[PDB]
Amino acid sequence: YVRLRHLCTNTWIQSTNVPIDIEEERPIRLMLGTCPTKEDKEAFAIVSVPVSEI
Repeated sequence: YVRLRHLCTNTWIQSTNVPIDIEEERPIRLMLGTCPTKEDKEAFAIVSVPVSEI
């Protein structure tokens, strides 16, 4: 797990439920918002991609 903080703003990267694909009937992408607080609830971990995939 890891918490991403914008070094240029010192703001947490929170998982915002804002639907970016408003125009689409069934949006698939949810915008990631700026959380001023250090809410560790959002857990953005890193998973190794397959070498063949790369």
